[PDB]
Amino acid sequence: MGKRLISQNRGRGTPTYRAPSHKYKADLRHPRVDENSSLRGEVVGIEHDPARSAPIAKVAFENGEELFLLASEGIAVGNIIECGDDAEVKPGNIVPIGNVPEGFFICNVESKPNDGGKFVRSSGVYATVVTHEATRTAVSMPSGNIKWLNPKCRAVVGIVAGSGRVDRPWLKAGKKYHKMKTRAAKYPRVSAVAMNPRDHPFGGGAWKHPGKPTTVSRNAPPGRKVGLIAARRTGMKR
RNA sequence: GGUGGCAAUGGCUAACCUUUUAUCUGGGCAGCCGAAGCGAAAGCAACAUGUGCGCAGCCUUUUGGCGAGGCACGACGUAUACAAGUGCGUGGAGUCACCGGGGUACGACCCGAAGCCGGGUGAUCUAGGCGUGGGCAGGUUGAAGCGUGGCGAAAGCUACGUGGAGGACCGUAAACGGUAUUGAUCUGCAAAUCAUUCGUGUGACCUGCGUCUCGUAGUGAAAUGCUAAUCUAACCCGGCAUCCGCUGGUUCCUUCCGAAACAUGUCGCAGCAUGACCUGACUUGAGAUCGUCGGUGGAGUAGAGCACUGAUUGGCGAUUCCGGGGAUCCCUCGCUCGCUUGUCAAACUCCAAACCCCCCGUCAUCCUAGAAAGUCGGAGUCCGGACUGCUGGGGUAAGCUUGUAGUCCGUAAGGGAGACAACCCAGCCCGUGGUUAAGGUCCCCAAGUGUCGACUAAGUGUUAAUACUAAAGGGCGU
RNA sequence: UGGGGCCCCGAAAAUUGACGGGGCUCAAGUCGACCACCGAUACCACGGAGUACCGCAAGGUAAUCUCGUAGGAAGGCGUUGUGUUCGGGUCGAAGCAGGGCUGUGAAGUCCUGUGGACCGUUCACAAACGAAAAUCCUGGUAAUAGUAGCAGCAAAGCAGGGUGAGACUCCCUGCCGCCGAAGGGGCCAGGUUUCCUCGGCAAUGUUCGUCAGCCGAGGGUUAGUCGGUCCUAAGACGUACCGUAAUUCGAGUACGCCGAAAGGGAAACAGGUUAAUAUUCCUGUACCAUUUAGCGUUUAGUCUGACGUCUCAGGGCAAGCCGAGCGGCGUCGUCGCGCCGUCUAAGCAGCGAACCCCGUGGAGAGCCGUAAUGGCGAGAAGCGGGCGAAUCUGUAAUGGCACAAGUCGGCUUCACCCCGGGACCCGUGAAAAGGACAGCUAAAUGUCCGUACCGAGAACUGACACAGGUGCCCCUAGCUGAAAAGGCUAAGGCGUGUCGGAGUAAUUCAGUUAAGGGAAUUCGGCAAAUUAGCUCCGUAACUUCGGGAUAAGGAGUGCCUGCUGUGUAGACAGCAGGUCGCAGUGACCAGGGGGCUCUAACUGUCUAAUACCAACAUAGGAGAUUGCAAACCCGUAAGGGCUAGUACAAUCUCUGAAUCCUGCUCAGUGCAGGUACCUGAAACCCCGGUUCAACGGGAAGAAGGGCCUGUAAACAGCGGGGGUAGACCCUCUUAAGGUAGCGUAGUACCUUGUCGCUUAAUUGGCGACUUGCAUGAAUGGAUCAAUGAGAGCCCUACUGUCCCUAACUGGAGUCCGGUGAAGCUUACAUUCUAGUGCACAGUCUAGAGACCUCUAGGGGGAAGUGAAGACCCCGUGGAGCUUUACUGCAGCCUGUCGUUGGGUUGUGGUUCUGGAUGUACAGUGUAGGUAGGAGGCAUCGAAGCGGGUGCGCCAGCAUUCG
RNA sequence: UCCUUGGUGGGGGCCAAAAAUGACAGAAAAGUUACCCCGGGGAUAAUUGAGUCGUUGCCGGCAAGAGUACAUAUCGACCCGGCAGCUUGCUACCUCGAUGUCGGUUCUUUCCAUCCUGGCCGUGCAGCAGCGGCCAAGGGUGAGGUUGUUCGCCUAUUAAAGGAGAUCGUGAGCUGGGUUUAGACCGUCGUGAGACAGGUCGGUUACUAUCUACUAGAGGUGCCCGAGGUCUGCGGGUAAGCUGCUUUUAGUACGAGAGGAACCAAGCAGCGGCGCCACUGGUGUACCGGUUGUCUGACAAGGCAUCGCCGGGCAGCUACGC
Repeated sequence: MGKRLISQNRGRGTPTYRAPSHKYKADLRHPRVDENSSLRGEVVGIEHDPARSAPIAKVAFENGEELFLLASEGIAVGNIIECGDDAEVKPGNIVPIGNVPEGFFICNVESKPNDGGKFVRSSGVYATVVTHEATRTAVSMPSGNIKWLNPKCRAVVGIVAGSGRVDRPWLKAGKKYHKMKTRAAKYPRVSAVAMNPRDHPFGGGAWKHPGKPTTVSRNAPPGRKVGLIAARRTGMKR
C-alpha cells in the first residue's frame, strides 16, 4: 500500500488538516425568521473575521439577540438592518430575492429558503439578479454560471466587503504563512514529482516528471484522482 | 525381515464388561484380513492335477527308478463383444503378535535467516497541528509618513531635519544549527562527543509545559527522512519447533564386504526419481566365461590410393563445337575432353590392417562347500581429478575445456624418486630372521673413489614420466 | 662432399640460492656393455591372531583369505533404571588423584592415598544411554599484563600545626590559584532521604583515605495568607442514544466531568529560634473568606478578570555611583588613602502624573502641541472642577547591630513597576471562575495534600561520581569597553577526584617564534597566516533604482596641561599647546580584498549518526474540478474531514522572483463531449424445449467500448539520403519536422575540437566559433541586480603549504609509587633463501643462519585483528516499487429487483357486446362458417329506396324511420 | 448406469477420433532496486596470485633490396624461430565466516633489454658533433603548467633528466583527487519504477603490537688461573664519494675555410657523506627593558591576561653557517 495521499489524510481528519475552529468568531448565517415575519436590528460594531479575512457586523436585534452578520459594502455601525419579506431593498437588508429588481447586486445567498446563506460570501465580489419568474429566479454567480433559485430565498442587498484583498501580492512566504496559520490548509505544499513513488502516482524517477498523463478520469478511485481531474481541456487559451 | 501362536472345521478381536485400584483372569464374532476372479458397469464366474522335466530325499544293479517343493505346458473363469489373439485369475495359506530395517504424514536427527499474517503497545525521543507561557547582550542601516528650506511662470525637481519599517545588516560558548579541519577521539568523556573555524540570531524565529495525529498507518519545506540507539512497512507476544534443494554439527569398540562422481526424465543444472555400481538374506539346482588357441561371421578405422564424389600441378594431343582479342566470321586462342608428370580429403574409397565384437569347438579357471538365473531388504552416488595412449574434438596455447580405453588418487599403507593425492616397486593382520623389487653405491646416506671401451673442457652436465627440461640458424670446437 | 656423437654461439629479470647440498673433469658427467654389493611391511621360513567355508565334535582347507571413504551386514564394551538370581559395605560403599595386571579394543579388575554410606552381580528387558568439534550453550578461569587507562576539563598546590595505628589526599591558619552574566543565588520536571548528628572503612570513590552523596545507628519536613486545592484553554474521559455479528470497538449529538505547581487567581509581613523546618514554630504588627447574631440594603445589569508584534515619551524604583560626618578593619619604606557599615517589612493613613470627563471661553490673510504622529466653530489655547498610578511621606518603633556608629545630601537607574502615545495586520492576538458596584460590628471556623535536600562537570537522564542532554530565571556587583563580548577583580562557591620525577630520549596532542624566497606544496592555498575597533576622507562596473557598500583605496588614534560648544542633567562633541616609545583600537576583542564564470531569485528546510547542495519549500505564473444535499476525501455502519468555510473559496496538479518570451505537431496514450451506426451482461417479454425446469434461440439494449469531435502551461514529439555562389522544388514525410533563443554546455562520444586572453609552459578558466553522438521554450528557453558555510579560474595581500627544517612552551610518552581492564590465541615457535605443495610456507624438502633474557622504538611480515563480502553469481529464499505481466479485490459508472404510493394520457392484448360481416365466374339467393348432401318460417311479416343503421360493386339479405 | 421400484427430460461411463501445451516426458504468467535484506558459493565473475603468450615489448636466421658503386657505415622487405611476462586477451587452479580496491607521497631494495657517467669497436669517423654495436648496474636520473591519473602533452634547466620488478612494493605509514553505496542535476533510453564501462556537485579511512623481523640500549651464561689494561682481526658494512662549469693545454692538433679537440695542471660549483658552533642567522616561555587593561589604597614592588603584547638577547641546540 503506497502511502495514502494528502487528500486521504485530510479526509481522515488529523490535526494537521483540521481548521482552528476556536479562532473563529461566529458561524455567519441569516437570523432565523418565521414564515411571514420580520426583525430589525442595529449594527454596533465592525469586527475582523479570522475565518474569512473580511469584516463582519455585530448586530443587536429587537428580540435581545446579538448576532454576527456577513457585512456588505458600506454597512456602518448604527445602521438599522431589516430582515423580512417587506424589508426595503437597500444595502444591508435581508430580503427575498423575488423582491430584488433585475440587475441588482446581492450576496450571502441561500441555496434554499431559510438555509442561512451559502453563496457569495468571500471578501469583495457579488452575485447579480438577472431574471424573475413565478417560481424561479435567476442569478449570475461570481463564477459566471446562472443559478436558478427559489424567489423566497433570502439574500443581503449589496456586495461583500473587502474587495481587492487578493490584489496585493503575497510577496513573501511568511506573509502567506501567517494567513495559513488560521486555516486548516497545509502550508507549504510539496510537488508530487518531488515525492517518492510510494507517496504519489507522480513520484519517483531519475528526473522530475509525472511519467503519466496528468488528466485523470472521473472514475478513478480515492488515492488515484490526482492531477487534472476530468479536465474538459488543457493549456493556455488559443 | 528374524522368532513365534493358531490355521481353511482360518486368524485376531475393537469398543466394552469382569480389576478385588491401571497389571491380570475370563468374556466380548461388531468388524478387518484370508477364503474367487475379471470387468468402468450390467453382469458372469474358474484345475481337490491332464501331461512333461527335475533338485533334495529314498530305493538301486552306481546306472537307472520314484520324486514333495520347483520349473514348463495343457485346460478353464472373466474383459476386450463380431472374430482371432492377448491381459488378469484359477489345482486351500493365511492371520495375529514380539523384536528389527525402511517409506509417507505430522516440529520428524539438532541448530541455523530475511520474511508473511493475527491481536495489542508506543508521539518521555523525533516529525507535524493546536492551547498557554518564556526568550532574543550590544550595535548598524535608515522605507513610508511629517517639518522647514531651496530651484521653478507652473508642470514639477530637489537639500537637510524628524521618523523608525524590513522573513534588512554585524555579532555573543544567550538560544538554535552543524560548514571545514576530512583535527582530537575512534575497546572514546560520548553506541557520534570535544576543540577551533563557521550559518541563523524580530522571525516561514527558538523553546518549556500541556494536548492531539501511528503501523500498509501517522508525520514529513519530500531525504524513503522521522515514528523511544529499530524504518523501502516500528515494537511486543502469538501462528512458530514456519519453511529452504543452502551452511554447520550428529557422541563407544572390533569383525566381514565395499562403491559411485555415470545414463534418461525433471522450471532440471548446488536437488530428486528410475537404472548402472555396493551390501544382506532367501529361492533354485548345473553350468558359467575374466584369459588362450583354431574356425564360421561383422567390418570401413589406421595405412594406402585416385576406381566414385570433389579438390589439385605442369608437359603433350585433340574437342574443326559452347568462348577472350580488332562482310568471306580473312588467321591470333582461355576453358572442355584424353596420355603423361606433381599433389590431396572429417563429412572420398578400387583397397585395407592391428585392436575389438557375436557365435562354435578347444584348453584354462570357477562351480553341488552351490554356476547362470530369479525374488526381496538397506543404501550411498549423478561437483570429480589425474597419468599413459587415441596426431582424440575445440583452441595460438594453457596445471584450459570437452570425449574415449586402461589404471590409479578419491578411499591406498610401506619402500624410492629433495619434498611429490594420483610417477616407480608394492597393494598392507602381529612378531622375529633371511633374500630381493624400485632406486642407489665420493660425503651428507646403507653399499664401488667398481671394471672395460670411448666422448665432453662447456661446471656443459650431475633432471625416467610429469608441464617442474629454450628454438630456428651456424661452428676450419672436438 | 654427405651422414653421425658430444660440446659451443644463438641465450636478457627482477630479495641471496639451488645438480637436493657439498663438491665433482681418463669423473662423482655422457654413451655402449659388465661385475659385486646395499636397499621394503614385496617374497621365503617359523610362531601367533582373526576371518571365510566345511565338519556332530575333534578338527580340516585357504598360492587362489587379511588396504579402505560413502555405505550395507555381524558380534561385543559402557551409562542409568526394571524384573529376577547371587552378593559386597563403618574391620570403610560411591566418587576422586596416581599406579599394577588383563583384554586387539570399547573397557574390566586390583593396589595406595583420600572419602564417610551406600554399591554391585546372573539371565533378560527398557532408555531423557556414550562428545573433541556446531563463529555450540551455561559456569569457571588463563595468555594478553602489572600492560592500556587514571593527560583537553581549567594556573590543580605549598608551608606550619593538628587528628590518627596509618595522611599528597581528613581538619585549622597563612600564602598561591580556579569560576566570577557562571562553576555563584532561586527553583520546574525528575530523584526519593542523597539532608542533619554520631560511629566506621570489607566493598564504592578511577590512587590513598582517619573523608564522603559509601556502610551502620539515630533524627529531621509543622501553613486560612507559599503552592496544589478553585476556574476554564487545546483536548480527553463517563452516561445516554445510535452503529457494529459483537465488544473493552466506532463518529456525532445531549447531559455531565476532568484538563495549567509558568494561563486567571481572596488574604502576611520583618526579626529571632534549630544540628537539620520555617512567609509554616516563637515575638511583634497585620490581612482574607465563608458561617452565626445584630445593625442596613440593590445601581442589576454594567465594568473588571481580559490579552498580539514593533517602537517611543513621561514618572518612579531594586541594584549602582559620588561628597560630608560618624564607627571599625587594612596599610604605614614615604603618603593618607582603600575597604566595610552607617539599617527599618507588610498593614494603616495622606497626596496624586498621564489619560478621560464636566463648566466656561471663543481661535484663522491661522493658532496650539508632540520625541513623533497631530488637534481645532462637529469648538483650539487659556481658566476652574471631578476621576485617577507607581512611588513618596508619616505611622507601624523601642526590632536586629561590636546597647559601634547608626546622621545627611547629590547623581544615575537598567534588565523591574505605573502611565500614555504612535505604527503594522499578515497570525486581530483565549475562556471561565473570581472580584467591584452596600456593607459595619462581635464571636466561632478555615479541613486535606506538598514542604528535608540536589536541581546538576557527583544527588535528574544517558548502564557510571559519563566533557552529552535536561525548565530555566520575567537572576547577577566594580574597572575597561557599545556591551550580559573578552580580560582583571568582588560576593558566593571551590583547589573534587591519581601521584612523584632525575632533560622528563625518540615520537606524539595542542601552541609560540622563525633568515631568504613567497603557493614553487597540494587534486585544490586544506591548514596556517594577513586584515580587524572607532573617527574622518573617499568609494567602481552593474542594477529590479532598493542596492552593490564596511565596496575598493587613504589619514588619524596614547599620555599630560588648559579649555570651547550642546544639553536641566547624566554625559557627548570639538579645540590649543606640551610630551614618551620600535609600536597609542599598544593587552583583550576584532572583515582580508578584488576580477571573470556556472548554478538557485532571495530569508528558510533536509538524509538525528558519512551528503546543508544546484535538492525541497517559497512568492510569482498557468491549468483543472465544483453552485454547496457541490468537488475531493475518511468510515463496515452510525456518521465525519475540508467546514464556525461558499469561486475573491476549497481541493487537485505543473512550473518556480523580476525582465524578454513561451513557436509547430491531436498521428499514439490520457482526459472531456457527442453517442448517427456497430458491439454490449442480467432481469422482463416472445419462440422452442421440458406433463414442470434446467437448456437453445429471438427481440430490446444501460454503462462501457468501437466510431466522430475538441484539448499540448495534458503525458509527449519536433527526422533520414543526393542534384544548386550549403541554402532551394521533391522526398523518407506512416501528426509535424526545431520558431525565438542557447550551444564542445553541470548536456558534446569524437575530445586534451579550432582560435584569442590568461601561464615560461595550463586535458584548466573566460570569450568567440560551433558539424547540437544526444539543446530549446511552464518536460519551461534565454538572461539576471541582490543574496550563497554552493561549484571552478585568475590578481593582490599574507604566510612553515613548500624549498628545509630548527628551537622553545604545556599535556602525554619515557623512569618511579598506587590502582588496574579488554581485544586476536589448535599446538609449537630464534629465523632467512629457494623449491615443493589447493599454483602467495616461521613448521614440508635442501641449504643458510641462529647463545639466552630484558628494555625502548616505528610498524616490514604473521596473506595481523575487527565481520558467516554490502561487488558478482546462485536460491523454482524475501521485501518494497512500477506497469498496456497474470489473477483478483475495494472505490466509482450503469441495467434490474426491493424500498415504492395515487392520478393523467401514449403504447400489446388482455376480454367480448350490435353483425358471421365471406363476393373469380353473377346470383332466382350473401358458402346463413366444416354441417343429418337436404328441407322451416310469412300481412299475428317477405323485397326491388333515402348518406343504403350491420356490410358491399348507390346490387341484396334482416322488415327496422317509413 | 443415476442412490425403494418403472418411465420421461437431463446427466455419468466404456472403446476410438479431433482440439495443445515448440520451455515440445506439458505451471494459466512482465519489469526494477545504487533504498535493498537473507542463505550460500572461490561449485561462479571485478582485483592480486598460478598457467598461456594470440596480442604487447625486445630480439634472432636467410639476407631481397636501398645506400651516386657496394646486402651487412646505416636501414632491413617476404617468410621462418624465439625470449620476457613489465600491455591487453584466454582460462577459472587459490581466496566470497573480506588477502581493503586506482593514482600520488614517504622509504628500502632488485633487474639490464644502458638515458648519462667509465672502457671499447665500426663508420658513408678530418675536427667539432653524430650514427650503429659490445662490455659495464658503482653513482646519478631533478624542478615545474594542465589532468585523479598511470600514460601522454608542454616549459625551462640539466651530463642525462632510461625503463621495469618487489600482492600493478608501500592505507595495523599517509592522502582521498578518481573508481565502487545511500542525495541531486543535465543528456539519452524506457509508459513506468528505474538504468547508462556518459558528464556533473556532495559524500565516516577502525585497532593499546601477542609472535617474528629490524634499529639501538642493557642483564646474564659460555669461553676463562682471579682482576685490569693494551691489542689482533675470523668476519660484517661502505658511494672509505659521484658529477659538471671555468682557466690552461689552445684559437693549437684537425680543417681550404667556417669551426675546433685530447693528456697533464688549477680553481670553483651541484648532489651526497661525516663532523663541528670561532663567525653569521633562527630559537632561546633563563634574563633585561618599554607599554596596554585590571587587582593588591597611592608611590615603589608585584599577580594575571598565549611569555599579555612589543624590543633586545648570553649559554645551549641548530643551518640558512663552518
